Amino acid sequence: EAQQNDIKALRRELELKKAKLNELHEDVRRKE
Amino acid sequence: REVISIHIGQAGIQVGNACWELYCLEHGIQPDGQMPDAFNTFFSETGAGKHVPRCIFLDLEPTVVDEVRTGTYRQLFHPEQLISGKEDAANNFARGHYTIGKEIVDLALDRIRKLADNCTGLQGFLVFNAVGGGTGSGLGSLLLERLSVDYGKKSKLGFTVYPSPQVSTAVVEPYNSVLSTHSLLEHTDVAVMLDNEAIYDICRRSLDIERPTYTNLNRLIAQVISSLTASLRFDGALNVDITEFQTNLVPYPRIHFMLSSYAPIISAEKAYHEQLSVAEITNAAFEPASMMVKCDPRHGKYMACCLMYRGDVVPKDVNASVATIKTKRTIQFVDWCPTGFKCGINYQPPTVVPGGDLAKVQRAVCMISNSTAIGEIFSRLDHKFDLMYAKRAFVHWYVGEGMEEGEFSEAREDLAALEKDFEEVGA
Amino acid sequence: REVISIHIGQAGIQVGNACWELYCLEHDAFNTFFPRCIFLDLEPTVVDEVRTGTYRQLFHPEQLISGKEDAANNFARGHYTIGKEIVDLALDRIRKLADNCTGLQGFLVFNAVGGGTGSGLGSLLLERLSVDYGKKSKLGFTVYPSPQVSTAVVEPYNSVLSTHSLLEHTDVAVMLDNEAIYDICRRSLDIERPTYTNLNRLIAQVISSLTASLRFDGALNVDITEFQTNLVPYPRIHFMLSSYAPIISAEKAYHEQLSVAEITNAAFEPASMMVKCDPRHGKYMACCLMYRGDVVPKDVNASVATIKTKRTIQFVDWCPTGFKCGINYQPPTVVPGGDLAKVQRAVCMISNSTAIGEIFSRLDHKFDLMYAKRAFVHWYVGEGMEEGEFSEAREDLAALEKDFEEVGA
Amino acid sequence: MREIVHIQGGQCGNQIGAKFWEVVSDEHGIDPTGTYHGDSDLQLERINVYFNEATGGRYVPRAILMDLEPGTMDSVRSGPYGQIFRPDNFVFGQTGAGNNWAKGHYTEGAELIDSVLDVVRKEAESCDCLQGFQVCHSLGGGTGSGMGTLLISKIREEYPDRMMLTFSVVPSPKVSDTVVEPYNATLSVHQLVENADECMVLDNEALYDICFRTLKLTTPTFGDLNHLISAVMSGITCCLRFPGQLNADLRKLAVNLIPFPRLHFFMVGFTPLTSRGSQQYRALTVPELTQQMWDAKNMMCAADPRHGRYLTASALFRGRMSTKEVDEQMLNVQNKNSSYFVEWIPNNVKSSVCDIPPKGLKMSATFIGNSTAIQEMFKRVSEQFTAMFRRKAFLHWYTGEGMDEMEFTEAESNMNDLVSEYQQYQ
Amino acid sequence: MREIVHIQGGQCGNQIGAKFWEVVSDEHGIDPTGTYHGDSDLQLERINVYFNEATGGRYVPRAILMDLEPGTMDSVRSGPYGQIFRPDNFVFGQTGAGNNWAKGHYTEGAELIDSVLDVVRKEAESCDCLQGFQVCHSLGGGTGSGMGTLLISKIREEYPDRMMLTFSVVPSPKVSDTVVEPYNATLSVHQLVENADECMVLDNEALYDICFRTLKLTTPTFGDLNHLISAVMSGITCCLRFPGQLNADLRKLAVNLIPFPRLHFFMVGFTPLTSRGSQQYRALTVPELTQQMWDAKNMMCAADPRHGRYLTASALFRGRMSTKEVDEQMLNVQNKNSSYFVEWIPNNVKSSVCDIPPKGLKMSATFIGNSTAIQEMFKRVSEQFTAMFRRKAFLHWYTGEGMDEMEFTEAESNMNDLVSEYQQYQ
Ligand SMILES: Nc1nc2c(ncn2[C@@H]2O[C@H](COP(=O)(O)OP(=O)(O)OP(=O)(O)O)[C@@H](O)[C@H]2O)c(=O)[nH]1
Ligand SMILES: Nc1nc2c(ncn2[C@@H]2O[C@H](COP(=O)(O)OP(=O)(O)OP(=O)(O)O)[C@@H](O)[C@H]2O)c(=O)[nH]1
Ligand SMILES: Nc1nc2c(ncn2[C@@H]2O[C@H](COP(=O)(O)OP(=O)(O)O)[C@@H](O)[C@H]2O)c(=O)[nH]1
Ligand SMILES: Nc1nc2c(ncn2[C@@H]2O[C@H](COP(=O)(O)OP(=O)(O)O)[C@@H](O)[C@H]2O)c(=O)[nH]1
Ligand SMILES: [Mg+2]
Repeated sequence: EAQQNDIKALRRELELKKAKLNELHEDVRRKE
Repeated sequence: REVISIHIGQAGIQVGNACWELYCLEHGIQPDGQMPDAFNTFFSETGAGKHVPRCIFLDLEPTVVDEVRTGTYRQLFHPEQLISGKEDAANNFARGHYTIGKEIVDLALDRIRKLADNCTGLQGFLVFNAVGGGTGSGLGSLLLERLSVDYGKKSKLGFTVYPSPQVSTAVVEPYNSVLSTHSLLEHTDVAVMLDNEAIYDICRRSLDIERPTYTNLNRLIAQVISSLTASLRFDGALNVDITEFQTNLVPYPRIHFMLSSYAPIISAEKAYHEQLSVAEITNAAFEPASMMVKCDPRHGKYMACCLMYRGDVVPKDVNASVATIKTKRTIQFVDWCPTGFKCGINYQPPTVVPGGDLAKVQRAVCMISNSTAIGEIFSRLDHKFDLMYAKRAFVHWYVGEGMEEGEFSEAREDLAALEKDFEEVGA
Repeated sequence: REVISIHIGQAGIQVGNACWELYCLEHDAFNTFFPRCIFLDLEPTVVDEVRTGTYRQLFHPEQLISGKEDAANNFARGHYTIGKEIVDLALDRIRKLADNCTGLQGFLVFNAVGGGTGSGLGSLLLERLSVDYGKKSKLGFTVYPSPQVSTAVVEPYNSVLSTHSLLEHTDVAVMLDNEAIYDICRRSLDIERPTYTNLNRLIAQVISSLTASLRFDGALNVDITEFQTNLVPYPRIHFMLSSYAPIISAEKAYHEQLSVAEITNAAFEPASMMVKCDPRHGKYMACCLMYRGDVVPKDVNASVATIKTKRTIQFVDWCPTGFKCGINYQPPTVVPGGDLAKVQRAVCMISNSTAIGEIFSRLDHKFDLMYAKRAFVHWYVGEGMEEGEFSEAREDLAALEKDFEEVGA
Repeated sequence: MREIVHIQGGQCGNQIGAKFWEVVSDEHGIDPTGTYHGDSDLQLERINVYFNEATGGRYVPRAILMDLEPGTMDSVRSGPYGQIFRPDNFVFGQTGAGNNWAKGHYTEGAELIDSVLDVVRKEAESCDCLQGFQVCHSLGGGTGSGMGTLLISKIREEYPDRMMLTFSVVPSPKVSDTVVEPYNATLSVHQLVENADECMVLDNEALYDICFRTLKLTTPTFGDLNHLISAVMSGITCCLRFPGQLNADLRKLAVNLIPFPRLHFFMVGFTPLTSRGSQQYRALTVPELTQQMWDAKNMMCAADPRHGRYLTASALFRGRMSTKEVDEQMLNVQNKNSSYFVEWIPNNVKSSVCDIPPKGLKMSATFIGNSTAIQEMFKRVSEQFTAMFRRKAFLHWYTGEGMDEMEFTEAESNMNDLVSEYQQYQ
Repeated sequence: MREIVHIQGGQCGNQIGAKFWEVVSDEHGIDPTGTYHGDSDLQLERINVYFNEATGGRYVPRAILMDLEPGTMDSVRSGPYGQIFRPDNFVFGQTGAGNNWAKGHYTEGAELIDSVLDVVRKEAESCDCLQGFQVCHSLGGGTGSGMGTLLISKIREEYPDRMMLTFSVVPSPKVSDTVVEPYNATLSVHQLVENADECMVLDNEALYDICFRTLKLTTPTFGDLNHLISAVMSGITCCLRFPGQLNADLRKLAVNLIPFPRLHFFMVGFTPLTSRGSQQYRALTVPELTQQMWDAKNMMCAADPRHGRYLTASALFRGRMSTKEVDEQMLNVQNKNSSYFVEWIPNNVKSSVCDIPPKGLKMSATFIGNSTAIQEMFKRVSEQFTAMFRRKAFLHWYTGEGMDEMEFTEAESNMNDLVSEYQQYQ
């Protein structure tokens, strides 16, 4: 059960990081 | 010959709503834009019988612009002229000068360019703004900066509304007035002051209106502009142009601040019982009970004065009347200037608009003078601006927008230097 | 004197469905059009909308050609597999249309290169027309895909493979994007939510303005053979930016004072080009100005002078006389339900420059990226193609880029 | 174009917001069904600020209801104008915090606030140009204070460049509904001084006082209190919805009334508010609106400003009025009682007029004053907080959830230096 | 013109197809007795794609029911739109496989597959220009999966150029009805990767989850789930049946979404889907349709696409709409969420617009994303398959029927190499 919690925490962190990355990419496109 | 008129801010385009109202009612054009050649200075002709004004209304808040889009004159104004932003500067000079101004003034410029290109003998521009706000102050000064670098030699008649000494609606307006004058100083060629308490007192005493709104204020301002452009629109016995005021009234390239007045502002009943002639209106144009800026020229000294005359006026008595003024001793002129007057007479009387509270007068005088009493108002502004600046009140909003403490001190000492300049020319 | 029009594909015949509506509404002057047309497509759905539409009796039943099944956004399918059975029937009709004619100026073709029918059998039709007539002009008004606005995925493959034949088959090729036209309808026509119908209506305006010289008598007439000389300085450089003025609504038109000087200017700003490219990066090789309606030669003459003396735009060092004017008397007509107001005079400008060299370069990366990993290639190869023609069409556009850079210097 | 997304939290927030949406919808001529039935074209021009057209005249409010117990959600859908809210905007927990700020800010907030954030995101991106957010809540309860304050902090770090109004009633000893009021108020105010752009202080004590003397009501239920609060909220944002001779937007008010970034606690009043027995004997002019505005017994807080000094003040007028009269009345009340005003700021009053009165009256006004007397509440609350915390009363319900002792000491220090810093500028 | 022959297999296929022919017959305005009774002209000219005119205006569907148990046939014949099929097309065995893939693929199929092929051939050459076949079956059952899969292979041997659609449901461990689900699904996929043209993957978790969350149904029987699947199938072949501003047939969608020949497993979604209580609280615009389309919680598979990247995507729109809004919305989602899309492919979205909405609606949409998140299920299945096959559970029920150990190893091999190629292209 412990490893299951690790899975559902790492994906959520991974998801937040991917969303931040998209924001940065969008800003570069507008600024260029 | 053509002159285009730009309006910035809530007070600016409201003033325009009264001016173009007065204009079409004077030249016999319905609000839809068709007649049932002197209109060429202000209206361009489509060629299909439709006349369109040479003007651009622009501001940062869409409320005041869109009642205009749906009033009676929906069809008079070309749609592109009525520029409108999306959010307001909110009584914040920096916000109108650097944050939000930088996106909107470039659209206004590439508009105003094709207004000038449609013109042939452009006499100049004339701008309307109130310095108490953020739009009229911030992007107004920014617009004047870019106008000076574009044209330079063309006149820019600034009819500005300064904040009243005691009657005020905003609280950060001392900051806005000082920073705005810092650039209005070296850009506007001829800048006319229009206070608000003075116009309030005129409507209370002269027009005997005890409950005036902004409508009557804007109405009489349009009357002064109409009296000032009649010389350009119509032929008279002795006319002047807009390039005449550049030379004849400002002795030094930094002393350009004029006190305006108009006569006779008379209700519908006094005119029936009272007499109109040139001598008494020449008198009434000088008394401080009829000035548009709360200052007293009795405390100052005149450099040069200007006199617009409208209606059935011959030239012999305007000379005799101005002679009587010089022989009086209540007002005195500067030692360096033996002759201090610039007179002008035009044939067409001032027309009346239905719904206004101005009577149909046979003759009228519009006086535009330059003095040193204007130095007292600027000093009066410095006391209460410096009052709050030392403790750094309200500074955090402007500096949070992207400004610093440097521009307050450097703008402060520039207008402080102007105080010393006014005192040394008066001596 | 007559000129016949061919329409290929979903985009081609919808453009024609608006173009012919304007021709009938506009009309011995009719002799050049009355129709001398052919619709052809692989999907029967859009052609048979015409067969039951309001213009049932207007078109002769045979004219409306229609295949059995679509090429499905597949250049190889619409050029090798399915084209081979319908193209012969189409061109063996167009021949007897030309035999009906006597003084044929040329053909004009309407196609979009993104699809399979507009691109594939477009080029196939063009190749048999070039070997059959050779000398007669074939004006191709094509629709290239936009850089950022796009509806398909494999359209880079189609656009490159179509262009390789559009070079040496058509005589005068006018680019038209969809984003640029969308921007035009948004900016000038202030239509915030446009559809394909509005686009096709103003495309017809451009076509009508360049054939009105044949149809009606003007102060300075210009035939289709005239564009052949006056705008293409080299046999393989024929790709024209288009523009039109005044594109204006019904209310704004009355308010503004349309004249010759300002519309000659408005037809030169990049805010009014029919192709998404900035001619500030390029240098004008030649310009062509069709004036319709209320035009005296003086103000058009004065207007080209002001353009030459401006420095916001530059010309090649080769042409001091870099213009070709043309004046026709009849004003442009309007369509009920259309958005363009009636105007005394209008201008359709067709130029040639090096700004077009940017669109090909922009196109190259998108095609290059997909091709390197061999995306979607298995569809085209199983249709009948090979890796040879992909790589060789690639190097053809590479040569064209160097060509524009060399001539522009 | 300028847009306000509305957020209601807890039981206090839900009743306040319920009577609020009835008042605005009735101003814009929208019936309980949610379809347009008004007459004037002016009412349609400015419905983008608070509503979205759905289909066939259906206008839905741009609001989000957020709570923890379903009694409030069902009480909202039952009453009139209850069928206008989109049912998806009822983002909602199930367990309940129950007057425990730690339960409202650490345990139940950690799983509900992602949901309420997602609804707010959709509501913010659904529109084009945000003017600000509008949050109504209380400071005594748990599901309003702790959760709502966490929502404020999360939103401020998301959209930092937009305004934000929060209308909060605060506890007082005379109206003491719960027992841990100070432990909730002190921690909530600590977060408000560092996150919210401006706050509008309210209390239930003053509202009861208003309903006794001015309204002279027999049975002042909560419906009438929410009625007064709703009239204030409609009055302040009337400028964005209707044109006038001198328009003053929310940002224009914020920069004109806040001299320093920490001094953003205002006391609010509304006029005219008269009983039906005396509403017949009254006149409607500018001086009668002012001398009922600036009366101390009309403020909606229990902080008498004459026990302090006015920094700035503002009046939002509604109805066809003469701007000369507006300005001279503000001048008169500032010149006579000059001692009650700050000295190093002349013309302490910002004024504005709008040309659309509320229905049922010919002329109205709305007063927003930023005085320094608001510190009476901070000292008044902090001593009760100290009286329990010196002795560790009720502490374990806060401690056993994740909070430690330095949170209370830091909260004490920040509230204490805040009342100290109000006193210095005083 | 273009022709679609329908083939249904097994209990799942028959009941899904029953609801399918209900909604198509209503769309073309055909009564339950077989005669035309529609109103618009548009509904007549394109019924040959799905029907055959028999005599006296009798339009019979071009369908083939196929199973091994008579319960499904009698339930089909009993209900409405049951007396519209030709009784000769009810090709039907008698013994029954019963969740044994070997029975449905080697023993019992061997005597039925001859009769189905006879009927489908006579029914295929009856029309002129075949577009393709359309199969609806499952991958957990025996007579649906095994026989339907064998029929797919034989058909692709005879007609190798014609198109092929397969709406197949796959088993998931959260909704696990039979015990031998992995043994069946793994072998079934082994044949689908080499025989079908494209497969639109379905599942019951997402369907039950959709009716819970978005539809908010109380008792979602198989009728509602089959109703949703049918709405997807009508949306995918609306382009043939109705004129539009931009047409996209079966082959057109296949070439724009399949970048490599073995990458033909799709995810499906349908919009708009709203609760009955909130149907009037919403607009009907293209942006609203797009927000519901690209929601990861709206696919009809239990595979979150945000766990991987999209290779391509497709959107079929129905209704009077502006094409510009279509392309701007697709471009907007392509720029803001840049990481979830593949980089060496620009324009990962093909779009199309038809002019006829489904009956009862104003504007609808169908999404087909070919993502690389689909590989999780194949791993999610293969781990179960190895769990059984490491230890030969249930293996003899298939071994004593013809399968040897190499067949299961081959199925593992094909499953493993497939999940590596999805991982490669991510
Ligand atoms: N004379 C005169 N002054 C006006 C009128 N309307 C507004 N004002 C003045 O304008 C000043 C404030 O500026 P506004 O024009 O109202 O607002 P703004 O300049 O656009 O600045 P923002 O509020 O930030 O948009 C006030 O102090 C008024 O004195 C008017 O109708 N006549
Ligand atoms: N201007 C304009 N362009 C269109 C129109 N219809 C389609 N297009 C363009 O056509 C391109 C795709 O080709 P289509 O014409 O739709 O289809 P096709 O060329 O017949 O090829 P197939 O789909 O295989 O039949 C798209 O990129 C569109 O931009 C139209 O009505 N007007
Ligand atoms: N003005 C007003 N105040 C209310 C109303 N209902 C509750 N309150 C206040 O809410 C406070 C208690 O907060 P509570 O409702 O428990 O907040 P919550 O539990 O966080 O939602 C009391 O001091 C009441 O004065 C109402 O309808 N109107
Ligand atoms: N959506 C849907 N799924 C079904 C239906 N009937 C069965 N299933 C699914 O099919 C699987 C069993 O397939 P089965 O009916 O035994 O196939 P067959 O025996 O080969 O005909 C189960 O996982 C069910 O979830 C139905 O009517 N609708
Ligand atoms: Mg096509």
